[PDB]
Amino acid sequence: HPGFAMTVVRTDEVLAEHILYCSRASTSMFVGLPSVVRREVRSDAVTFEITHEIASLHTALGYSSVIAPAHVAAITTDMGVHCQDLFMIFPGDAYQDRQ
Amino acid sequence: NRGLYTLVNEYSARLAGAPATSTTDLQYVVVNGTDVFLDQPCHMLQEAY
Amino acid sequence: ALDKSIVVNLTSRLFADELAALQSKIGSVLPLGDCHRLQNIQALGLGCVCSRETSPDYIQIMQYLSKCTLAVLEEVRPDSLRLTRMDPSDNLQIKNVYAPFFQWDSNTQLAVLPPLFSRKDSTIVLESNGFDIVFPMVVPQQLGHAILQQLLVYHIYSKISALDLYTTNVSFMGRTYRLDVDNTDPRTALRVLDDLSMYLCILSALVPRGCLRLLTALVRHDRHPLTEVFEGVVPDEVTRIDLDQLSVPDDITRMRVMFSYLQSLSSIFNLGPRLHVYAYSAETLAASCWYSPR
Amino acid sequence: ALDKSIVVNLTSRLFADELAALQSKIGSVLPLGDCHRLQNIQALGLGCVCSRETSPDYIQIMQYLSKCTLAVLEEVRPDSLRLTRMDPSDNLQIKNVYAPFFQWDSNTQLAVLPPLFSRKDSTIVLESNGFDIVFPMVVPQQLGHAILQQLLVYHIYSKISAGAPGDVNMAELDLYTTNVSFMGRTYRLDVDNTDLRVLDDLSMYLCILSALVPRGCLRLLTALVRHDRHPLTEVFEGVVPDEVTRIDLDQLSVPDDITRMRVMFSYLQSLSSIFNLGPRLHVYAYSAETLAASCWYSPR
Amino acid sequence: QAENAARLGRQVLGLLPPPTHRVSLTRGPEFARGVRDLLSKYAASTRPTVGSLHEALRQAPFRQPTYGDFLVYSQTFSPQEPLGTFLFSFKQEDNGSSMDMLLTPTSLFMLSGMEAAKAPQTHKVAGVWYGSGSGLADFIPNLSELMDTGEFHTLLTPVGPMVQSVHSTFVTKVTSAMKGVGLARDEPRAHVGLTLPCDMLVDLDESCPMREPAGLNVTIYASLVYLRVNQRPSMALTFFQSGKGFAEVVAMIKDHFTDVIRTKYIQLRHELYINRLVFGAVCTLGTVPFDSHPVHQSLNSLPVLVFANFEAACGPWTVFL
Amino acid sequence: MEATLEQRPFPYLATEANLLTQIKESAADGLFKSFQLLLGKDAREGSVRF
Amino acid sequence: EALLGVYTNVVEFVKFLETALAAACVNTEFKDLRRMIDGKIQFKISMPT
Repeated sequence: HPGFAMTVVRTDEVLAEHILYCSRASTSMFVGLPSVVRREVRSDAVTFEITHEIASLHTALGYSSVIAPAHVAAITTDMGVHCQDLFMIFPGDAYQDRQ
Repeated sequence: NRGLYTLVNEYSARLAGAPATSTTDLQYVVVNGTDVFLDQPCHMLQEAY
Repeated sequence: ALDKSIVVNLTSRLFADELAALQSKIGSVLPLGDCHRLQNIQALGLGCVCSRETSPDYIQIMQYLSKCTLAVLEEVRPDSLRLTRMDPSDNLQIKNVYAPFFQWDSNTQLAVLPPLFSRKDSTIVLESNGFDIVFPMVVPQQLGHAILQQLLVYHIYSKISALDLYTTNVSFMGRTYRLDVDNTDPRTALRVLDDLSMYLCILSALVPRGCLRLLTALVRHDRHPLTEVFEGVVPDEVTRIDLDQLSVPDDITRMRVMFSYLQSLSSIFNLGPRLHVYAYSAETLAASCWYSPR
Repeated sequence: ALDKSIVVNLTSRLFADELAALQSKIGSVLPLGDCHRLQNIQALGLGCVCSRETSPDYIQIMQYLSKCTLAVLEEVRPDSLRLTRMDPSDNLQIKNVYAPFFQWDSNTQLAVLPPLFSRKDSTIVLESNGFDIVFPMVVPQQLGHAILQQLLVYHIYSKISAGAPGDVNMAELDLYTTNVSFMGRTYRLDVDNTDLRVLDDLSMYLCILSALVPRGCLRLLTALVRHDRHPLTEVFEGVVPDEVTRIDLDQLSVPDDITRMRVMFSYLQSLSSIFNLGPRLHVYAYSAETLAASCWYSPR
Repeated sequence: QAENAARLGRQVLGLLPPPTHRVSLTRGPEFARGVRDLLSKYAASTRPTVGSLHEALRQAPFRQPTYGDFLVYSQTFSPQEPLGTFLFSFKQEDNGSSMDMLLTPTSLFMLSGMEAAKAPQTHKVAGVWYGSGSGLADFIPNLSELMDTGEFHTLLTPVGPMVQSVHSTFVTKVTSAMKGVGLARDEPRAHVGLTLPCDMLVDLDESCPMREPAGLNVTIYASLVYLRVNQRPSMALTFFQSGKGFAEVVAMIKDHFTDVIRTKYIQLRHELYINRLVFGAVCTLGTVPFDSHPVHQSLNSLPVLVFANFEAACGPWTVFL
Repeated sequence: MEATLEQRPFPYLATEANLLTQIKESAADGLFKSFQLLLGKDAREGSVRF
Repeated sequence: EALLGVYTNVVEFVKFLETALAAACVNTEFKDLRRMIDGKIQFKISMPT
C-alpha cells in the first residue's frame, strides 16, 4: 500500500428509446419558397444545392413538449476499468534525467 | 448562477459541458457540433452515482 | 457561372452585445473548413486551433491558415451570418478594419496572418453560443514578412533563457509594436528552426572567397549605408578563410548552388495565400483583389 | 463575354523615324502599371522606375515586376498604341523581337527579367514626347536563371581589381563569364568596358550576407538540444567547415547579436523572392521562320 | 451533299468563343438583357422539369486547355499505352526539325538504374516495355555525367496527361495536354484523366482520426532524388498527393527521404565536391478536385490509379535540400 | 438590428386559456426573456409618442 | 445463359402536411424570408388581486 488511497471517476453511455410528447399547436410555421443555386461547377460535375428557409416560433407560454427516458436497449460504455494517461495528454512534461 | 428557469431552457437545447464521443475505440471529446445526441443529467444535480 | 454564398445557421438568437462588434466588421476575412452553403458555427472562426485553454503557437496556426478556404462577410442578421467565399481566381470587395491600422493604396501587396498583437482586441467571445470566434489579420507583405522575422528569432532566444526590448518589438518606420508571446508552443516553431540548420550551415559550406575578399575591402575603408551592421570592424572569421588564391571557375561552380539553395529558402518563409490588390479607395475603405492560394 | 484592350494615347504625333523602330516589333511583352484602358505614357515602360538620372537598379525593378501587369502590342497607329491585355492563364501570341538575340524553343520555361545591358539594345527613346520606354528582357528561365549567374560573378571581381590590382587576372575573368554556355551553343555578350551599375545591389547584399551567414549558424547549432532535435542535423556537422566552428561569443555581446539575427533573415526573404517570383510563362509552339513565341501567362 | 455541310454550319457556328459583349448606345437600356451567365439563382417551382431548367443548363462556363503536338520515334515511346499516362520533355539540343524525345514515368524508372525492391511492382512490367535499360541510354551519352553536376532536373518540362496517339512504323504522333481537361478521342465527350502506377505514388494525406479541413484543392507533386547506388550515380523518382500548401510539404518530404539523406552524406566525411551537394527538386503538376476517389485498375499485373477531373498546371523545378 | 419591446397600446387580442399560472415567479427568474413589470401608477396604456 | 428478372425500387413520397406531426404546428404559407429579419408576438398578463 502506498501513502494514499484514492477515488475514481468514470463516464457512461446508454442508448434509450424516448417517449416525446408535444402538445397541440404551440409552433406557428412560416414556410418560405424554394430556390436553386448552382456551384462547384467543374468540367464533369454541375452541382445544385436546392435550398429552402423556414421561420419557426414558440407560441405557447410555458412548456409544450416533454421528453422521457423510457426503454433501455444497450450499454455502449462497457463500464470497463482503464485509466486516463497523463503521458498522452501532457507529452511535453517529463522528468529531468532522460535515462 | 442563474435562476432555474434558464437552466430548464438551457438543458433542453444546448451544448453540454464538453462531453464525450460515441462509436470510437477510446473516449474522445466531441468537436463535431451536429451529430451527437446526448443528454447528460450529471449537470443539474452536479453529483456522481 | 459559379456562385458563392455561405449562410451560417445558428442555434441561439444573439444578444445586443456582440451584434455591435459584428456590425462593426461588416466586411472582413475569416476562414472556414467545410465548403458548403450551410455551416455550423464551430467551423467559422479560426479558434478550432487557437483557443484560450491551449498554448497556441503562431507557426502551426499559420501552417493551418494556408490549408482552409477563405471567406468574406456580407451581413449579420441576429441569427444567421451570411458570408461569401474566395475562389482561386476571383475579384471581390475587401474592406479593411483591423485595429493596429495600416494605410493601403492601389497596387498594394497583401497577406493573411494570425492575430499577433492583441487577441483580446482581435477576438470576440460568444458566451451566448459557447464557441468563440478568432479573427485572422491582413497585413501588407513588407510587414507581412517582418512579423515572421522576429518570431523565428524570439524562439531562439527563449531557448537560451534556460531582455525584451530587442527580441519582440517588430518595427516599421514610424511605429514600433509588441508581439503577443506569453504562452506559445515552442515545438513546431522549433521544427521550422530545425530546417534552417539544414540550410544555413550548408549555405556556410560553399561561401565564395572573392565575396569574402570584398569585405576585406568594403568595411575597412570603402563603406556604404547598409553596411553599418559591422560598425567598421571585420569579424574574426573572414581573416581566417581568405588565405587561398582566387580563381574564377571555382566560384562559378560555387555560386550556382548558392543560387539554388536560396530558391529553396522560399519554402520556409512562405506566407499564407497572397492578395494582389489593384484598386483601393481611401474614404470608403473598400478595395478590390483577385485571390490566389499559394 | 469579357472584353480587353488597352489604348495608350499621346499628346502629339511621332516622327517617321521612330515608327520603323516600333514596327521592328508588332507583338511583344510590355509591363504596365495600370489595368485600365485609357492611359498616359508614363507607365508602360520602366521609366516609371529606371531612368538615366536615377541610379539604375535591379531589385527595385524586380519588386515592381511581380506587382506589375503585362500587356501585348497589336498595332502602332501614328497617334495611339493599341495593346492586348494579359489575363491570368490566358493564351496569346508573341513575336520574339528582343536584343541581344537568343533563340527560343517550344517547351521552355520563360522568366521576365529586367534589362541590364547597354541602352541601344533595350530602350527606344521617343524623341517626340521626351519619355523613354524600356522593354523588359525576355529570356527563357533556364537561361534567365543562368544569364545573371556569371554576370553577378563578373561584378564582384571588378570591385577587387579597382582596389587591389594583383589578385584577379583579366584574361581568366573575361573568358569564363561573358561566354555563357547553353544548349551546346555559346553567347558572347556585352562586357561593358565602356567605363555594372545595375547589379551592385545584389553584390551589395551577397557579400555582407556571406560573412554573417557562417557566423550565424554556430549560435543556431548550440541552441537546439531536445529529443525533438531532428535526426538529420546530426549529419550536417560534416558539411560545415571546421574553421567555422572555432568562434566564441566573446567579441559580440547579447545586444549585438540581436542586430545580427533580426537582420539575418531579413536579407534572405528580400533575397529569396527576387530569384523566384518572376512573372513567368511557358511556350508550347515555335517556328524560327515566323518567330512566333507562344505564351500562356502564369501569374506569379 | 450540302446536307453534310449543313451539319458543319451547326457545330462550328455553335462552338465559338463567346463574343465581347458590346452594345452601341442608340439601342438604349437593352445591354443587360444580354447578360445571362452572370446570374446564378434560377427559378424553382413546385414540380420543376427539364422544360423549366433547360435555360439553367444552357449556360456553361468556358473551359478549354491547349495541347502539345509532338513527333516521337517508335523506340522511346512504347506502342502500347494505357492512353492516360504522364509525360516529360527531355531537352538537350535541337538537332532535328521536329524530332522530339519523350519520357513516360515507367520508362524513367529504367533510365535511372536503381534497386529492384525499392520499386518492386513496375520493374517486372517495365522490363517487357523496353530492353535492358540500354536502348534508351544510347540516345544520351551523358546520363552518367548529367547525374554528377545536377543538371537533369533542370532539363525536364512536364506536360501532363495524354489525349491521342496515332502510331506508325517508326514515327509516333503524340497529342498531349497541358492546362486542364483534355477532351478524349475514341470516346466522344469523355475526358482523359491522369493515371499513375500504384508503386510510384506515395500519399501524404492519410491518417487516423487522432483533424484537418477540406477545401477545393489537392496537388500532385513530382519529386526527383539524386542518390548513388553501388558507387554509381542514379536518380530516384516518387510522387506525392496532399492538399496542404507549399510550406508544409517540403517539411514533410524530408521525413520520407530521411534515410536517403542519411546514406549518402556519411560518405562526404573524406571528400567534398560542390556539384554533388544538390539533392532534389519539386515541381507542381497541377490540381486534383477534393474527395475524388482514385479508382484502382489492372493491366498486364500492374495496378494503375486514375484521377477523374484532373486539370494540368506545370511549375518550376524548385530545388530543396 | 434587434426586435425589442415597447409599451404601446395595441388592441391586444382576447385569447382563451388562462396564463396566470406561476407568473408570480416565472417572470421573476426568467421563464422568458425581457419581461416587464408594471405597478399601479404605471399599469396603463401609456401616451403615444413618435 | 439468359436474363431472369430485372428489378428496381420505387420510392413513395410522404410529405409534411400529410403526417400528423403537424398538431405541433400551425402551417402558414409565407413568401419572403429573404426580407424578414425576426418576428414579434405581444402579450398582456393582467393579474387580479
